[PDB]
Amino acid sequence: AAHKTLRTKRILCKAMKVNRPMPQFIRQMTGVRHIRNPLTRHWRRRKMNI
Amino acid sequence: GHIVRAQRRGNGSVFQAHTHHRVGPAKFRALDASVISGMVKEIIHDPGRGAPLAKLIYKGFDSALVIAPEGIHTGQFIKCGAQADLHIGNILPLAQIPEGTEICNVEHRPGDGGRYGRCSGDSCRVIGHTENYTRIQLPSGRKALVSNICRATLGIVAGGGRPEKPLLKAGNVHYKYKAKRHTWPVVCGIKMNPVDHRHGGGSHQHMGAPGTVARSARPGQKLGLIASRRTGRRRGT
Amino acid sequence: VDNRYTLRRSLGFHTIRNRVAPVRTPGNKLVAHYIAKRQNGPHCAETGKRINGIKCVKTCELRRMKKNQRTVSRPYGGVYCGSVVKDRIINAFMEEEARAAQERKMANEQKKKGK
Amino acid sequence: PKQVTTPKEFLALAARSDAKWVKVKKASDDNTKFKLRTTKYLYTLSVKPKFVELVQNSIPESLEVIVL
Amino acid sequence: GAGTPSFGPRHNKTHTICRRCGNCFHIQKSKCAKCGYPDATMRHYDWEKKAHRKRAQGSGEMRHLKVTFAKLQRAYA
RNA sequence: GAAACUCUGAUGGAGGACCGUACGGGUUAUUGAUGUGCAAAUCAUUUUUCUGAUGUAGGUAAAGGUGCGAAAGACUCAUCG
RNA sequence: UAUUACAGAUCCUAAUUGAAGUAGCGAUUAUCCAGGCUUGUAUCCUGGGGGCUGAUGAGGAGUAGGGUUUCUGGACAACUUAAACAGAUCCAGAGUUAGUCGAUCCUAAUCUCAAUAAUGGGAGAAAGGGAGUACAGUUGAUAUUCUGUAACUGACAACAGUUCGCGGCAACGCAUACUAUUUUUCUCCGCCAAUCUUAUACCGUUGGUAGGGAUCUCUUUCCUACAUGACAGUACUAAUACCCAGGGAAACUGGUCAUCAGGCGAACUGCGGCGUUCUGCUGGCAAAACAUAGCUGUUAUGUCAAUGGCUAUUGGAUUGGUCCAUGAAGCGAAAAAUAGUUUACUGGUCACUCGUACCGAUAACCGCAUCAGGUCUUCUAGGUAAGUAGCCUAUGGCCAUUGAGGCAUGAUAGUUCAGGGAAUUCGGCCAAUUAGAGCUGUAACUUCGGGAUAAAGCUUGGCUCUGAUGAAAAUCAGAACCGAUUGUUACGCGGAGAGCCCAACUGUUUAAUAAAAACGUAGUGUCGCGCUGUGGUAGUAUAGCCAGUGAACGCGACAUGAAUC
RNA sequence: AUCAUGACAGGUUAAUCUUUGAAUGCAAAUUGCGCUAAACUCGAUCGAGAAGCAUGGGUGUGACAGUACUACA
Repeated sequence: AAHKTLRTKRILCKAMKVNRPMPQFIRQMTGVRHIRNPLTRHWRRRKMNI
Repeated sequence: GHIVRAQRRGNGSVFQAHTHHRVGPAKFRALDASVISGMVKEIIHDPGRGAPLAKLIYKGFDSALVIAPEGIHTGQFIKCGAQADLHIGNILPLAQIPEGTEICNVEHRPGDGGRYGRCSGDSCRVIGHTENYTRIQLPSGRKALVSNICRATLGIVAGGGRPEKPLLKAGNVHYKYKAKRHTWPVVCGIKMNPVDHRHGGGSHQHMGAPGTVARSARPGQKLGLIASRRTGRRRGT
Repeated sequence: VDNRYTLRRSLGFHTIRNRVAPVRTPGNKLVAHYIAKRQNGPHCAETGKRINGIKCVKTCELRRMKKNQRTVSRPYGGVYCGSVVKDRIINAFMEEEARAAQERKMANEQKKKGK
Repeated sequence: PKQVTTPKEFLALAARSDAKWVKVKKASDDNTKFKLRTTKYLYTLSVKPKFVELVQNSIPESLEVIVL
Repeated sequence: GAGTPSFGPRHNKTHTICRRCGNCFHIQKSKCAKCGYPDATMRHYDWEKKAHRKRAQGSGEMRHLKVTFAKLQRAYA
């Protein structure tokens, strides 16, 4: 960046909208506990390698 | 052992000719049946080759990068053909020319391009006319039957006496082989370890083995003096 | 004062196309303005000299100019300058005149056999 | 943005059916500038206060005139 | 020498995303190391029988193929 | 000065000339500091080079009994007889 | 009937001790006082001191890479070697606007298919080529992208008005088509050195007016401000290049910093021709922007006049030197010639696609990490000085760094040490001395170029003047007088000489114990081969690749290693 | 949504079937660069979308090339 391609930009979009906390209502629905979002990361710690 | 620097020139990755600024392949026009006049548009210098080239125009204008005899000038009229007269410039077949005279860029086969006697300050001499095969002496000493129909430029090639002046500095030879190809600088075989070269190894630097090898000797093994029917100081003869 | 100024275009390096000059704005602010390229313009074949009566601008913006200012009026107007055209007239006359007089000569010489 | 010397040539440029407005504007040395807008260019006309009164009348009636 | 200081100028990318694999497509050599694109056949060897069955059928959706298993249950039961 | 030429001063700006800058290229010495490091090769002072056989970037070529090597068995992703 | 009994295998996996509240909390300028917000701040913010960075800056901006780190609001379980309301952390939302900047289009090194009824097609550069944009304003984050204002380029349409080729002896000027072929030009090209000159910055002599700072005394003072974009025009001043008309040159003349130029036509004259630069005057343009003064959004005045650079950088001009080195291609554009077909020229609509935030090492990249490492480039102020050195300071950015108290010993980085002066030690290792400039003065030996800054002496400040050279506000020389004999004052800057060995020399080398006498080199020599060949490579396709866009003054194979004898 | 005009996490079959991939209009680290008789569908004769267009080989159909063979001129 800048000067990213479009299909590069498509991946970086999907990588940041997927990065969030898990919703509250799944724990209320299924009753499971201790499920983490796997595709959470931090930009500084883990690099994507894409 | 490893593969030796003599063998590694074949595979041809870094050992290719540096052919970027070279202006074109130096040859005659194709044969195509008398006499045809041709103006020297200009004489230019191409990299690698020590001789000049002279770009002719056989006006359409058909071009031909012919290698340059000495005493050619710009807007001289060169005359390729049989019935063209003798000047330094003109391109005659070997039927027509007198014996005992110096010629340049002589062809082996007719209609070829030009083969023997091309580098700066060289010339094939003509011995004598048999019948079909005009016998000529090449710059080395060797003598060659060549057919009378095939063509040759008249006179000696330009740029003569370039090795008369030595190159004082390693830098001058760096710029010499930049135009040509990578083959320099040379590390000597004794200096290298045994795996790298045949002559290498030992506590004290020395060759050890006879250092003079057959035509039958293999790739990897042909290093040093190949099939040397004499050695040492060529005193007389 | 601080009179230092950024490059505006996103190319960083100092190539021939990316060259700048500092300029005062209306607003008292120094700023990069980019240099358009130099043009040599039409030299001649033979000798290699500058012809007169034409600007060295780009040949693309030479099209936008008037057909007047693209050329010089003579035969071989753009390509050849003046004295080289004089020489071409003199040679191409007397090459053809000698060849025409050769046809007069070979007409006149062969008539001596009849008389 | 070109300048135009002659007051006669200005009135030829005014009556082209290109021009959207003229702007009257006071200047230094007690002059004034009539800035004719065209689609391509902006034709300015500097004048002295002798012939200032006549030129405004000269301008076509249809064209809008914005005073400053 | 060969450690921390020489890690500094490591900014170029040897491999790039591959179209068929989507994973290690060699830019200079232009081949997907993992799948062999663009060779028409897809890369696998019997020495990597472990790594192959991560890629091979079953791993993905099987949209057309799962309904053709399900027919053959009904016909023989 | 008989001549062939050669004395003085300026002009000129040649050279893999010299001194010497750097967030340049190298890495001599203190066998200094550190050695539970800032660092799986660093830091300080000193030293070498600085228009070139120069440095450097991107693209591109050469692949494992091969490659490449101004040659140390060097280097080929902290790995190499 | 068996996956059947454990203390050991530097055993395997999982958890946990002592050491131990110990080692240690580094590197980076420096913190202090009063307020604000709070249960709670040296730390988060405000104000005021004191400091640092000191134009290759922790300044303003970009490639490659990272990928939301950008912005606003709320939050402190954890992290940011203590603290924390702070944060590049956590949570919730929001943000990247283009016909003109890039990509797209062209080819380079190079790679890959196809045909051989062929003479190629395609890929390959966000630093090469490449048509066209500027200013001002605005947001919490976007701007050459948005708004306002002014340009410009291309393509596709009709339509209105002009026009059916002339000027100059000449250089050339002015209003003229299209298709094709061929030819030429622009695009278009190494490195180094010198002179001249716009623009920008900076320093200057002359004044001036606006505001602010300073004041025991002195200073008609000190600081800030004094500005105009792309684009379009046509005056005469005056340049150098080149060409034209007249002119017709040795008593050779003209000319540069330098080489030089001329009967293949010099000086010289034309209110010559033409290209590129220049000065002035406008348009754009004061309506904007900025600074004062006053009124509640806007009204006032003002942004002025003169003229140098011995300073630097950039663009350009005029030239020279250097090479066994001669320093891209293609798309595209115009011109000309020769055919043929002809009337032409000037003056509404639309402009697709994708990138655009922020960092760019100083905590946003690579090193497992907010690592004293490493990694390409850009704009570059004043003084001192030869200076892009070191040292100090405006603009800009900052206090990055746990605090409170002690000070013996020791480690480490530093100044200084009576008398002696290498006695220390494997060894003058280390440190000290020397040093800049001006004027003297310089040996043996030498390949006559060097040695040489050889060595060895002297002078250097401050203040008041005088003179010379320039245009010139600069720089150089000389003399008085002055006091702690001292002065390249800090900062920065060789200790030197005399023998012997090795390698001639500039250069290269064991990334991470060896930079050397090793490697290299020029120079010298030997051997092979005249293309159906020679030295390789390559592998089943009778594939074609390297030297070879080559030809013995060459290509390949070795050995010695400048010169002298 | 309830004695049905039939709830939905049920199970089949058929539609619809984004960018890709053998990937196939030519390419590709690019949302790059093409082509088309009618019909289709909006769009008001003429634009656009929709849908077409790969290589290799088989049988048929057509066209071109040849001083290849032969007859009649």
